Amino acid sequence: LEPGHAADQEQAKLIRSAIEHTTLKSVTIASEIYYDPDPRSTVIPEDEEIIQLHFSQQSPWLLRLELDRAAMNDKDLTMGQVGERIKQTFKNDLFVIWSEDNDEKLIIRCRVVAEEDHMLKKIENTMLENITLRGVENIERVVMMK
Amino acid sequence: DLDLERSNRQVWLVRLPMFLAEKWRLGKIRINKSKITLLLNEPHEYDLELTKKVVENEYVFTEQTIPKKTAIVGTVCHECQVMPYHKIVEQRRNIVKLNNKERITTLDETVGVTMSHTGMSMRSDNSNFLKV
Amino acid sequence: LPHFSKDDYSPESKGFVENSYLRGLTPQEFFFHAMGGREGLIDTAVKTAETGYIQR
Amino acid sequence: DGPTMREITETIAEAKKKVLDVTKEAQANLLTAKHGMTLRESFEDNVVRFLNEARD
Amino acid sequence: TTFRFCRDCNNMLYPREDKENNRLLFECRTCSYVEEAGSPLVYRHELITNIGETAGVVQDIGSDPTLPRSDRECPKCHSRENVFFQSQQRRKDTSMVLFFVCLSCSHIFTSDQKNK
Amino acid sequence: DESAPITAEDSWAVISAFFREKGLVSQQLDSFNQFVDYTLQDIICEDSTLILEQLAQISRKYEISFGKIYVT
Amino acid sequence: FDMGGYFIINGSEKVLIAQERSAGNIVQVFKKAAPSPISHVAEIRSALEKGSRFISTLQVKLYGREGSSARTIKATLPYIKQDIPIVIIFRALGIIPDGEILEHICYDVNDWQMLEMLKPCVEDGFVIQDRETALDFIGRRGTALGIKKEKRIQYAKDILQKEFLPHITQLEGFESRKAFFLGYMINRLLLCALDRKDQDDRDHFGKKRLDLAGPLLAQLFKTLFKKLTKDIFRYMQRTVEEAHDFNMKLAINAKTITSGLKYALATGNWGSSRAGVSQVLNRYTYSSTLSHLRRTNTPIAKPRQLHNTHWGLVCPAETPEGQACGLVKNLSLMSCISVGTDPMPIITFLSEWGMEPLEDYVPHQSPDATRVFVNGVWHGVHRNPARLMETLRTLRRKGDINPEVSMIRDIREKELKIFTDAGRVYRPLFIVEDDESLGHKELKVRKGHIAKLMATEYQDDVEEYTWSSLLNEGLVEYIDAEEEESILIAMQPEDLEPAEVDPAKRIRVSHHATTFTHCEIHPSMILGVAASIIPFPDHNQSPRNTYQSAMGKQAMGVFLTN
Amino acid sequence: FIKRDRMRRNFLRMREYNEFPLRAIPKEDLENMRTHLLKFQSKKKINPVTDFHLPVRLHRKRKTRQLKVLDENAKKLRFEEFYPWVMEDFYNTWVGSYEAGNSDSYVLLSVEDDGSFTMIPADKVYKFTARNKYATLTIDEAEKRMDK
Ligand SMILES: [Zn+2]
Ligand SMILES: [Zn+2]
Repeated sequence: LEPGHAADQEQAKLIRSAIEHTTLKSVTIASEIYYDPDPRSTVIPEDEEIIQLHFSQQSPWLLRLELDRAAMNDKDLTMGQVGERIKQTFKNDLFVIWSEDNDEKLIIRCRVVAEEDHMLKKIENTMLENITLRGVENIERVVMMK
Repeated sequence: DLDLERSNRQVWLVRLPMFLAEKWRLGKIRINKSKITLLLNEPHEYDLELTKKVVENEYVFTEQTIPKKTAIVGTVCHECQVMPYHKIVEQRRNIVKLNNKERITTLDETVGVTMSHTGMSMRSDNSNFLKV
Repeated sequence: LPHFSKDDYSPESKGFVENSYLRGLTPQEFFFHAMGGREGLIDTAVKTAETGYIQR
Repeated sequence: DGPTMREITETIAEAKKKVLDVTKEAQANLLTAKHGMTLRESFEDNVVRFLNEARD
Repeated sequence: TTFRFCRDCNNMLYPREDKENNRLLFECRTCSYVEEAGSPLVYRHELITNIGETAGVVQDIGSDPTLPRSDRECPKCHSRENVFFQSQQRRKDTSMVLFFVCLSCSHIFTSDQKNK
Repeated sequence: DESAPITAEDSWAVISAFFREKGLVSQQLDSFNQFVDYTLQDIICEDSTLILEQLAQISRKYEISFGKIYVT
Repeated sequence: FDMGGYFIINGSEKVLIAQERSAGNIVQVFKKAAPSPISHVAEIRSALEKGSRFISTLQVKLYGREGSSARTIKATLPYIKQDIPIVIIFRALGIIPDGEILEHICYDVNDWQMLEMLKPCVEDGFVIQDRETALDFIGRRGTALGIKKEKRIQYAKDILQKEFLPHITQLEGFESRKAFFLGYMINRLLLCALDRKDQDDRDHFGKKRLDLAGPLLAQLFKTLFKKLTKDIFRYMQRTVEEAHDFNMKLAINAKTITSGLKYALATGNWGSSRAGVSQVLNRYTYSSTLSHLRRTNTPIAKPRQLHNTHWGLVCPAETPEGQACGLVKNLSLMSCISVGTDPMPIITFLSEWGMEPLEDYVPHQSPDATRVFVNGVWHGVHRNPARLMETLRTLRRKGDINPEVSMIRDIREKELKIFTDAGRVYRPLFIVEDDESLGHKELKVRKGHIAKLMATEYQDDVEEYTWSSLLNEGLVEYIDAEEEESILIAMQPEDLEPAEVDPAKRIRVSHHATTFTHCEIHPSMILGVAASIIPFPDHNQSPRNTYQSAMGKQAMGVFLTN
Repeated sequence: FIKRDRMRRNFLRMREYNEFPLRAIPKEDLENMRTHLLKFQSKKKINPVTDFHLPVRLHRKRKTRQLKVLDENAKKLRFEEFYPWVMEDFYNTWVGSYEAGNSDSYVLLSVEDDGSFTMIPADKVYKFTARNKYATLTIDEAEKRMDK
């Protein structure tokens, strides 16, 4: 590190959070696909809260996934900046919603403009593997040493 | 000209033990109303288990591209299995585990006789084989 | 070894030799010590076999 | 000497109590491993460290 | 995920979108057998797998001499005679949390004091 | 008594009763003896039959088969 | 004092060193850490028990790395070039529906993961849905010498009835059985892919088979006998074709067998395939001959390192140094090699107690049925392995079944392997019984049997009480390295069996374990011949025991009296 | 602490019901007809032959001096009869195959009008499979369609 910012742990945590590779699959507990034809209304009774907030022609098929809050902590992340990353990845073809940090259950939902399931499953592979949330390539397990 | 005779006949399939089956290659069944046995002729009595109660899609036919004479017998009604002085049968089952083969026999002669029969022994022909 | 229980993480069963060469060793310790000896011999042999090629 | 043999027996015994305590805390899932290793690696490092410390 | 099979065909029922009534259906592409949908769920990946740790539990698990014995009592029947073993899921990040198997009611109660 | 547990030294006797029966090199003798006893008859009997097919114009055949082998 | 156990060729004492090879007819799975598209390989070397010596090996490959989707399964077949999916083979075996295929592969409907990974194979199996189109598919894929299709469909069916899985049998109609076994191999491959089972270890000594003079002379005499028959028939065809007289002296030659056996037992080669089998007997001393005849060789995980399965079977100290270190092994003092028996009476005896055949098996009607395996062949299941196992063990201890047969009952795997093949290395151990009149566990052998035994020993009035009398009464049992996985052995009898100190004695373990099934005769028997001469090897480091075990094969002494 | 080698001197100094009879049908009917078994593979529970409709039909569909290999009897007789039979109408199709292994011991207890039974030894056993339910195929069309 630099001689000016020496003997500092928080700065080294920022540098580690700036170079250590992170991916979307790292934070992902599980994902699941739903058939929900109406774009706005959702059959799922829980996510209705999200439906109430994050809203205020598209695919009938829903892609949904859940993240580990502990992963959101150990690897510092924001549901917002994640949704930003995906939105600036696929651009406008895939509509995106993500749950709040306040939610005790982290939820992310996405849709598109044969069966829609296969298309979604392709997008699943792209999401898990081909998205890097932060950090430069080929860097892992940065260890602090005095 | 295949013709179904009846198929209404009900047949029971039985998985017998080997000595009685090879013996069959007559008794009296006693149906006890859910436990049934068999009183053979002098000799043992045998409880036959209701192996499979429902036994559909199984039938029995007989035979008297090459079409042949085909006749249909009856439907299979119940899958069964005969279950078994039992100490003698257990001893016979232990006794079947004693099969062996004969070992190689060592010729004990004076060798010179056999070794004389090996090579040239001034004895030819004596057997017609590939003699043209 | 088939002389201990399953899922045993005790140090004695995992290779710790608490006895000394003055009072002898137990079989389950002499076996592991034999493994370490054979491993030492093999390691020395490989280190020499590669040391020669490096030397050339 | 005798007292030295008893001091060695107690030295090893204290390390055995430490490995048993870390073993119970590991079986109770009450020990979180540090960054870079897993629970089993840190546990083996602690046990091996205690055994080598008692032997030294 | 827990899909059904066709009748007579016994083939897997691929999901078919119903655009007329706008509702999910299950079809067989070999035949014309299409049944309704009792759930919108179709696919679940479940990345982080935690099942399989307690695999291979049999009714005759109490007669295993190789397995150890403990004296901790069961929370249900309060029987101190039980047999414990760790998780059956073999993986690097698998915790060493013990699994207690009572020899009376056959209940599987663990020893984790953090999460139960 | 006769139903008393054995000791550690007593086990040595058992080992004696082992080496009196087997011997230090009994595996080669047992394997070789079993080879001579059964393996010869098995190899001879597993592929002894060979036939020659002779044609004439009436068909004809010849056969040679090996039976019980004899060792000296 | 001449121990014998060797041959004499041209006045030279030749010794046939015990060869070591791997076993067959066992499903194995391995991982591939290479960038190859195959992630796991399910190898199984299939071969008959006697005759022909089959080398064909079936392989079930799993394509697609972890993380990526569309992970199909494709298994190779002999004489067929490209690989064929498993479901298409299931169509070629007579099973058309896919629910029955998933019913044969996965035996648990509650598990969704294996069935989930089966989906792509059910898709390609949807592409080809007919049995006749599958037989024509395998007929068109491999072996193009049939030319005609009508002969390549029946020829492919004959391949599936004969060359496909040489073990079990080779008759027509056994396609259901082989379908269940194939679904079992797929269940082991996918079950290994779900990280529920570790990679199959090849260093386990129980999965290894040794070869003495028996198997070697079986291969040699087999090939020489085949050549003899072929030559005799050649003389027959020459005789009938050239139209002459026949003679028994010109048809059957003796220099083929004499030159074959004399040449193979004379030279190091066993026909380069195999070399170094026959070595001159080392007569430097008596322990050099004892340790020389018991010497076992291993042809070229790390095989040189000492494995934990070598306890009581291979000497942990007696090993040479140099290039052949750890590849040469020595038999421990009470270790023997099996000779092989007959599995037919056992298979015949199992079906008399309700052992359901394999072709009648339904996993939905009997999910808790225990599978029975005889030499790797799956003959059927049984819904009561407790009483059956107790019966086979009681009849195994009485002397009916040959004690060389090793039977294992894997509880978690829910299997019961039976090994009666030649080549396994076993060792005798005592039998421990828990039900006694004292209230605790105690050995089966008592003091009266020891008194009669020593009476016969020192008497040689006699009582004819020897080792065989100790074995037939159920007091001592042989255990290989496979059964050793399912037993608990005790070291000292009077130190670990009863239930509860001078500082000069060594510290030992405790007796918290109660389910001791067997007990070690004596630990000092784990050493070989050369290490047995060492005085107090416990108080000495291991490499010195190895160096002394190496110097004990060249010291001056008196080998014999003649 | 020493090896006790004087054990020779120590050992030398120390030493309501219903009964119904069974009968065997005369062997003439066994010489006239051979009894085989039927087992279906369509999962459907019912499937009787009355619901199979009519007309039910079950029918089976120069060199010098050289060398021959050999072969035995029963296996040859079973090898020459490599034509499986089929039952159809004029449509449902059922094609059976041999079972072989389920020979062993199988005795039939045919129930007549009276309470007694007639026992007949089973010759063989066959597994019938309902064929051509969907009605489709292709051969070369599937070989070219599988190359995508
Ligand atoms: Zn269908
Ligand atoms: Zn309980």
